[PDB]
Amino acid sequence: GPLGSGPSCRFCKDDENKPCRKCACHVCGGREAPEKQLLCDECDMAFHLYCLKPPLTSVPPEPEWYCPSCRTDSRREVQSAFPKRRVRTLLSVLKDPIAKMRRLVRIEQRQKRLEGNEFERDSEPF
Ligand SMILES: [Zn+2]
Ligand SMILES: [Zn+2]
Ligand SMILES: [Zn+2]
Repeated sequence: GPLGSGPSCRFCKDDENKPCRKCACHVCGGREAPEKQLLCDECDMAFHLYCLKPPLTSVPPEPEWYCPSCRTDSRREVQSAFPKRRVRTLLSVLKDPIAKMRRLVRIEQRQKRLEGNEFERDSEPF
């Protein structure tokens, strides 16, 4: 059967007016509540509080959060005992048109340049 076409994003290229796994929820590939999704700290990808995890329905109080694969893949060894900040969320990013476009262009370029690195990987783009 035929494939979809339209104005294309640069990490999923499906449609800029539609939700994706990297534009919206990485776990359902959609958007419904843009005020109940978490962001990784390595990928900055969205994750519904009710798609990403079965137990809790609310965002943690801690200083950093990465996707459940990244958090299992030894990126940090332990939970934090000091509240330096709270984790990143769409209720913060998606609730601002600049934080939206910054996470969608600025972050997408951060990872997409690393996927085809022109120099050593410690290039400090952020
Ligand atoms: Zn996309
Ligand atoms: Zn979802
Ligand atoms: Zn991640």
